[PDB]
Amino acid sequence: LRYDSTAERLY
Amino acid sequence: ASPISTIQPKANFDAQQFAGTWLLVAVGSAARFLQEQGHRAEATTLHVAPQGTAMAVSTFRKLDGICWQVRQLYGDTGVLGRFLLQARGARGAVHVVVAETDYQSFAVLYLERAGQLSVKLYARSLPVSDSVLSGFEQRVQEAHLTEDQIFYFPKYGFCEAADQFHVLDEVRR
Repeated sequence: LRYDSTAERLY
Repeated sequence: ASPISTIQPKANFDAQQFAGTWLLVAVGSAARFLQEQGHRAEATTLHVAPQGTAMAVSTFRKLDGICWQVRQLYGDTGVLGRFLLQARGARGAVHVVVAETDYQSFAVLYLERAGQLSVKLYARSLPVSDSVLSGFEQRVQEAHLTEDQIFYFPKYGFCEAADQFHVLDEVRR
């Protein structure tokens, strides 16, 4: 699991 | 170019006053993901705690109906108010700047990766003042983003905590 804060995306 | 380098950080930024809980209100971004899945946003909460000149930041939000906690470290870049979310493998670094904020009701943060600027509005509690909302949209316009690139997040469904099985640690390299 990863978190891209720029797009508030948890994938 | 680096749009975030032209953004003035909160003068004499005080991490002590910025610490605590912040509720995510909106994001202005040209990110493809938001344009296609923005209407699927989850109530998001941020918890900040000073760690020397850096800031430990936890983000709380649900995923598939379950509360998660993401742990990150906003590193000190040597400039007050500017922080760095270090790159990890093919995952590019994210530059952060705390711009406008009164520490007590709202905060406007800018995030940048690969030269693409994103703007976020946080609030200590709801409702947010009309003044702050209009101010945020003004900053989004100045960031060369349109009204269709502004996404308002849920006002309910926030996560207060997460169990040990739902903690994503993005601090340890």
